[PDB]
Amino acid sequence: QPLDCDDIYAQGYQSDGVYLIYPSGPSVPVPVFCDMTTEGGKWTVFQKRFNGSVSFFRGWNDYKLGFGRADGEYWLGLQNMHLLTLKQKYELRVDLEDFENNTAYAKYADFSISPNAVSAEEDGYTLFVAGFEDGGAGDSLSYHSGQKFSTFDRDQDLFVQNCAALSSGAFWFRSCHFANLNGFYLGGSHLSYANGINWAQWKGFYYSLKRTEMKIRRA
Amino acid sequence: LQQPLDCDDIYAQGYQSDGVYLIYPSGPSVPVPVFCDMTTEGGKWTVFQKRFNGSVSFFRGWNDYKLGFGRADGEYWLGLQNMHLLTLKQKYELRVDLEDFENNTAYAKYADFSISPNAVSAEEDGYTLFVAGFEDGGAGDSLSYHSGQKFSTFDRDQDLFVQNCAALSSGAFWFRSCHFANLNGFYLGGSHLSYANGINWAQWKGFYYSLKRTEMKIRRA
Amino acid sequence: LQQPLDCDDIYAQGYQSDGVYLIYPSGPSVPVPVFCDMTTEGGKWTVFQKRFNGSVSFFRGWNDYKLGFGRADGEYWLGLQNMHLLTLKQKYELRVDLEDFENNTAYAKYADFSISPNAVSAEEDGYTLFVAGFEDGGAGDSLSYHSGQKFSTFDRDQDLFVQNCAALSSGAFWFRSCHFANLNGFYLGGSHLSYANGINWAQWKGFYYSLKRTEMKIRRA
Amino acid sequence: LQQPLDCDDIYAQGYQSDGVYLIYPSGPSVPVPVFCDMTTEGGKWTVFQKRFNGSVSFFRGWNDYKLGFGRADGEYWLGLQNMHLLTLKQKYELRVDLEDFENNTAYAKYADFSISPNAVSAEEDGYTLFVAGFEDGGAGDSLSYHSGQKFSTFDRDQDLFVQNCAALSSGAFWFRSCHFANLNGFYLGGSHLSYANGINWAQWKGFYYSLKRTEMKIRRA
Amino acid sequence: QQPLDCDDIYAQGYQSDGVYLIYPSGPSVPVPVFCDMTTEGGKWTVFQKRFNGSVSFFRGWNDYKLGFGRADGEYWLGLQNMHLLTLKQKYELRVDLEDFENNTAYAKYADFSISPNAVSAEEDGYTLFVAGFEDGGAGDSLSYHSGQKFSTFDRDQDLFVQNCAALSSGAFWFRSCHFANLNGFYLGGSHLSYANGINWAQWKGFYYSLKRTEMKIRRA
Amino acid sequence: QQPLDCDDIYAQGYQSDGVYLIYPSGPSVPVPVFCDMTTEGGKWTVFQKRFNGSVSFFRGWNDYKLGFGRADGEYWLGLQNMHLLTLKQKYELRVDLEDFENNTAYAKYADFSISPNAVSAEEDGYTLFVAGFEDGGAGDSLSYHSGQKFSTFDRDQDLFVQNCAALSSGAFWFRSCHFANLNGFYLGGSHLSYANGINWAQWKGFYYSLKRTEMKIRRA
Amino acid sequence: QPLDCDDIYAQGYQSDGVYLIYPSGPSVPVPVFCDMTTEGGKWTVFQKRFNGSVSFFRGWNDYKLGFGRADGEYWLGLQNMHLLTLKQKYELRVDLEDFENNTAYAKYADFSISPNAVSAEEDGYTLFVAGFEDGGAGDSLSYHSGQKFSTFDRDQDLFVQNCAALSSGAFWFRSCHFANLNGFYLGGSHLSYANGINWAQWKGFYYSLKRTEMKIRRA
Amino acid sequence: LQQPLDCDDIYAQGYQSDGVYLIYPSGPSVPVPVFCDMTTEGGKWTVFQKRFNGSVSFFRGWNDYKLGFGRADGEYWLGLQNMHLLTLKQKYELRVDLEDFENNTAYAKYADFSISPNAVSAEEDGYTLFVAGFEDGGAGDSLSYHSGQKFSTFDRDQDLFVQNCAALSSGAFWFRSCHFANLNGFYLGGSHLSYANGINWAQWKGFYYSLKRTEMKIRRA
Ligand SMILES: [Ca+2]
Ligand SMILES: [Ca+2]
Ligand SMILES: [Ca+2]
Ligand SMILES: [Ca+2]
Ligand SMILES: [Ca+2]
Ligand SMILES: [Ca+2]
Ligand SMILES: [Ca+2]
Ligand SMILES: [Ca+2]
Repeated sequence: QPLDCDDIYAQGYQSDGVYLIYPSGPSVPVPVFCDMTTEGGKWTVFQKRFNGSVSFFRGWNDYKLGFGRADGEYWLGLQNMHLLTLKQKYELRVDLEDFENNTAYAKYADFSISPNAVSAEEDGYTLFVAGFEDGGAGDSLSYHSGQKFSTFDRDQDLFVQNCAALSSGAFWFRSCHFANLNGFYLGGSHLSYANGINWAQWKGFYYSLKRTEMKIRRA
Repeated sequence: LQQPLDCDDIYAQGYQSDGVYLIYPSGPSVPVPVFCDMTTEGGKWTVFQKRFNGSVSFFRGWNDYKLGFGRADGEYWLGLQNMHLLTLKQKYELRVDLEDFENNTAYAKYADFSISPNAVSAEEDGYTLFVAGFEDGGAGDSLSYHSGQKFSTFDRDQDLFVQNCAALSSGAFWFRSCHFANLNGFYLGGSHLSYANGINWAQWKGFYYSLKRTEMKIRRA
Repeated sequence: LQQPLDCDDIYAQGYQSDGVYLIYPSGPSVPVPVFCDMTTEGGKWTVFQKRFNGSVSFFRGWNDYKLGFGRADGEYWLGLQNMHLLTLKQKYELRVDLEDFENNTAYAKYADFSISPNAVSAEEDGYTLFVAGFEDGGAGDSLSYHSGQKFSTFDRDQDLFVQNCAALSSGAFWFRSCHFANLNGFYLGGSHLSYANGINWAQWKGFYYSLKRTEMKIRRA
Repeated sequence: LQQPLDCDDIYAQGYQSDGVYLIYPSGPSVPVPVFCDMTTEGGKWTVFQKRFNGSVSFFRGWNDYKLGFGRADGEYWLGLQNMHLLTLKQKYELRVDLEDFENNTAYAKYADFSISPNAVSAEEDGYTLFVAGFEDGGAGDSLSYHSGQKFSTFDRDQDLFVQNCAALSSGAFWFRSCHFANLNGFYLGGSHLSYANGINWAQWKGFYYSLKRTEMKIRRA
Repeated sequence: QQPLDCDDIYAQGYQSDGVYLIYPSGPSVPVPVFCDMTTEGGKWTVFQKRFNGSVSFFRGWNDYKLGFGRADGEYWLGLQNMHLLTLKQKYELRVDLEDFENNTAYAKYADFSISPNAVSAEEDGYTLFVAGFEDGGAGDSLSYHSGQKFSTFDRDQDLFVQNCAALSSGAFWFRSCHFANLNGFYLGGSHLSYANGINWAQWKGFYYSLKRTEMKIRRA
Repeated sequence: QQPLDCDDIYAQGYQSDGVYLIYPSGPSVPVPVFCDMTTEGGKWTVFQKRFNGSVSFFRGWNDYKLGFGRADGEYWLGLQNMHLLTLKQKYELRVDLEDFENNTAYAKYADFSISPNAVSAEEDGYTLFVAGFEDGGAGDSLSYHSGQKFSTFDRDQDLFVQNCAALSSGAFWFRSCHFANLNGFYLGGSHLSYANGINWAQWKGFYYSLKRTEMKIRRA
Repeated sequence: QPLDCDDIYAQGYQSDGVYLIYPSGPSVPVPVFCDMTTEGGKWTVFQKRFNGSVSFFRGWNDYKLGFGRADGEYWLGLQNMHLLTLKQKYELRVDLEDFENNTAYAKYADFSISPNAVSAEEDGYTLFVAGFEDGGAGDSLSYHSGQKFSTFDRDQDLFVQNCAALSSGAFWFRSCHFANLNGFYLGGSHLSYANGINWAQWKGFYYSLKRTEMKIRRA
Repeated sequence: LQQPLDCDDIYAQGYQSDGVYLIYPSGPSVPVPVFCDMTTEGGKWTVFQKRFNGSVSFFRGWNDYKLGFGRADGEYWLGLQNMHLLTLKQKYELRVDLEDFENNTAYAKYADFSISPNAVSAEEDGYTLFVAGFEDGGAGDSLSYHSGQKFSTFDRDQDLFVQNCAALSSGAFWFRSCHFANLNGFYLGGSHLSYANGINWAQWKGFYYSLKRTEMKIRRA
């Protein structure tokens, strides 16, 4: 059984598409989309957005189990992500695109959800990212490292207010985000503050991207 | 030793200044505070919905919308159960008052208004919304599209849509295929390029405009 | 002042037109609307069961039958809990009124009627049905067979039968080995080739005929 | 030490007699028994639905229909979760075989069949039914009307109708405004005067005819 | 005007012992009970009756909170109801027992309360309190139980490593284990198993299951 | 490599009867059981043991599903586990009994299964199936029970208007009522009560409670 | 029915002790101890401590429904408190005593739990206190006004950490308390910081009182 | 392939630096990280308990203590279920390591250690603690008093005391009448005037002294 998608590369499949991996165990699979093309491939994608159809302003439960279609926009589920990061060391890549036909990305050498936590729930699925290699976009996620995942159901952020509610999304919020890749799909520039799909360092807080996907690969 | 269950009684009690007041919709055991608009169109308005600051988030669950949530001073939602108790024992009239970011006001009135009327159990009937004859104010008629629909949240999908229209609209309402009025949407503060997710009154400012103030008022028959 | 808990109270309040009314069986906290037959045999009837249109499906679960379900206007079931509160604090008389598809009317009266009488908890006792002295109307005596039997649903099989008599009969009732009266059966609208699964009153039109209209009425002593 | 997860594997194992067999859709830890129709049209059919006696009641809850219920020997339902595990990891073909009380047989085939395909969580997506190209057998095409609809029960109403079409129909199905096929309805054994609540295939025997036998079969692509 | 206990019913003007409605919660909902208006001046509210052995008292923590049975025959009034009475008035206890040899016995306790002066009965586990004991035919078993939370196979509150409620086939305010198991299995006479029947230790020991049993309550 | 039953343990190379770990669900979680590697060639998995009388078997439906007790002494393996074994292999039944007069007896049944060919054991109530019976000392009581769901005072599945599980002081696949109640109350010898102890009707009748009892399972 | 204890004064009872009042309604009472002696009496007590036996490091549910014995130490319950303050205007008095045979107190004219809130739960049962009349002790509660009630179950405080956990108690915490009348009963001076029954303005953060009770009376 | 279920296996795998490691007590499906003391007395210690900073609160519920809670790096509790999985399949030795605020160290060793040994279900048996032969280190023998006692929390009281000793002690432990060792008490940081509520080892520093560091280690037989 392949638990990640780098295993699937070894299985003998290299066309990027929907695939079944067994992160828990052989009992139940979960379908994911894999980017076998970008930078040698072997990417497991836990986050996809482009159409704007699927709303990512969901509750803590949907974000734990995952939600959406492996074909189009989806969120793999925080629990699944924890099972992968728990048993193997992983690398992060996020790939972004605006409405001006420009692409950008940012890479982080290490990436883990609640690393070395006896229970991910108790630890709030903390996000950890280490060494950052710069692509097109800047470094927004390093600001978020060490923060529990927050939703309008469960406020874990360091802000007196509910930053997840104010930002129209879910993320590992601090005082408030520099990256809200689950914000509301406002499709271009917006006059509201830091509530759309925003990567602060690339296009600021008042610009909502067109496409967004966060990729994961073995060490 | 006599209790006012609605706010039109408070008018009869002898109080006409609009403000916070205690009314007993359940019974003399426990009251619930509300804000009353004793000024607009003769007064006697019981308000079950207020929004203006945008601070309070209305993307809440089915339980919060059943029991009610917020501050009677500022933004709040009275609670679906309370609303059902009032409309169950008296016939009521609806008025909604709206305001945009261009210093313009509008409204719409509905002669009859009830939540799940003559329903032996509101839960089983899903707290259906009923509105009848519509008298035009500044805004158009959006709510008549919603009459007969159960109240839906991201917890409980009652809408007629394959998707969860409450989830797509970032709010709670008596949804059909999807709303013409989402007065519990996200407070996006002005125009927005996203589709039908803010505090939107379709017939007045369309689906791509988020209002500034919003309040839904109720008075005896 | 005291609240009217039954509909004979409402007669004393000064209302004699049969229609939807609010009575407070639990307490002043929450009412439940019911339809009252102020016309039949002097009136003052509280109706805990209505069927005629066939629209509402009565093949529901134990929870819907405990809390009640339907519209006080048309077809509905008041809910066993409410029924227990009435019979617990007052002595009541039963009348069931029936009509077939041949423009014929019939009825049956039972002097005493109670749900789980002298039971410290109605749930534990399964809301046992008790009916006493029977005065003959158009129909025969089918309910006397059912007295002493817990209320059974496809959720909760309480009947004395090895099978699920509630499931085989497409309804809910105080079943024994199996019913002679299934006034919550499936609305099969006339004659049917299936056995004892429609709205059936055995002694009047047998097990292979489903009535058109049905309502079970309750009045003070 | 090698496990057959579907029943086309069992054909490859070296077994071709139609009967009860163990397959491992989840994994080698726990199997789930199913009946396989290795005779019809080349065989290799995995059956997730059987009805004929009418004894087993299919008016069950969302939980019973998620985990599955019944006997692989006689009437049963394999379970929505299991069905989702198979369709998730392989592409499958659908065949439903029907029989009336007049000694007639019919069927309908669909090239593609999947429950909530490519869904990261079946619960969130409501276990939608998808069927593609339809090859006609004896019966017409009722299921294409149902494609894209979440599975609904009287516990969980997902249909596009204001009412609870699962409750009105006395069964569970991927309901829309309401079904053209209710293969989990009440086994009324022949014709019925009530509307669209029995085991009905609309295009073959209409809404007022309840089949005698029913079974839904699945094979690899 | 509503009678909340059965000594009120004496004042209402009813003295024939039978099933009656009292309002311990409030005028909203009554709960029926059987009252023994005959024994020792009357005014007894009965929260426990057993005689046929038909009703099984091996029930869960929830049934014992809300109560179960028929006020006519065997029943249990319910721990919540009992706490409502003992919370608002001071009460006296009497238990009346009978064996299979046509003998009667009893025991009286001056004070009786369930979790007295407790802001929430659930949190305190509905502790039993009994004070000064006046001897009748039977001995004093309940004084051993005073201060103990009510235990069932659902909720083990006893002081024993094992589940004394499970071993005793009943429910009671168990300590290390009972001297009185008035909710045990109705084994109807002698039994070779240990301390699992309707047993009053001080009257007929641990290997004797009574025939009839009822626990009565009256105002102070 | 993991042994799911105890005939696997026989092949592992262990033949001394005692507590062993087997993995009926899967390699994730084991459950310990006692194996009778002595009787009739051995390889017996024991899902039921009684002798001391200490452990009470008048338990709820949840305890009987998940199992309860110590694999050393008296215990019940748990119906869920029992269902996983019978689901994936065909099994043979043997029950071994002993009274208080130093006499032994037994009964064997060729086929034995819990909820066979059931897509979910819960829905089917964990029905008992037993086929061909080879006579030992005791008679055939279980054939009366074949096809009956498992019943407890929590869940009455029996064919009786009353609650046969409650009247019998135990849990079993009851019909109108049992001829074998091997989970009854440990009444330790003769008893004047009717059919509420550990009783095998065909060997020592309804008024005699055995001393030792254990129900064994082996591969086909 | 008397819903408060000033009604009980009118009922005709003036000896301070355990009494039943009906704050919800005639359906269910809740016992309280009333101080009919202090400053004319008519005090309803929602808080008592002296023996130290009852532990006040409890959960949010125990503090909503209440816990303890009306005889000795107890907590009336936040919900009950809300029913009183919702329908009548009330005055606050807290009475304190150290281990040196000294007494002190502080009075606040207005006192309310979640005033004008359609649901107390949603508002977290905010504490409001207005004009303060000085007794022996200083003014610690004015710092707490406007803060939701917090427990180790539910962190509502404005502090990044869980101030309820650090203080060994439950209170309407801000950055952290000046008054922790539900702290751990450390019985005198303690070297730990602000975790005992502490009234900051009277005996500082390193002194745990001996007796404590918070009293309420009609307007 | 080849998975280490304990940390003595990790010694054989070839890792001897004390730190966080993955071991598979359930199975190869899901690991759980633990910290191992490969240094003390030859190493191979699996640590199910660590405390030193005082930051993590151990006044948690029965569910958190069943599933485990904390960070394997710093303070944590491995979880009662995992502990039962280890002790169920192998025989283990116990060592507890203690340190005060006076730069002194102590410990106590127990030859046998088990959670609910030979229990068909840990829940039913309440996860009883068993410890046998005791070898004296710096500290005395407090745990022998606790052997045979179920694990108790303020959620679930299993102790032999009329009160809730877990609640009075501000921690969780296998309580009897009350503890001689409360290694999950509140981190009061030194001496305290309250009775038996801090991280206390009675026989070493009594009931009025709260330790600075605490960790309970486990090794194969
Ligand atoms: Ca926050
Ligand atoms: Ca929908
Ligand atoms: Ca039955
Ligand atoms: Ca619907
Ligand atoms: Ca115990
Ligand atoms: Ca039965
Ligand atoms: Ca905080
Ligand atoms: Ca205790």
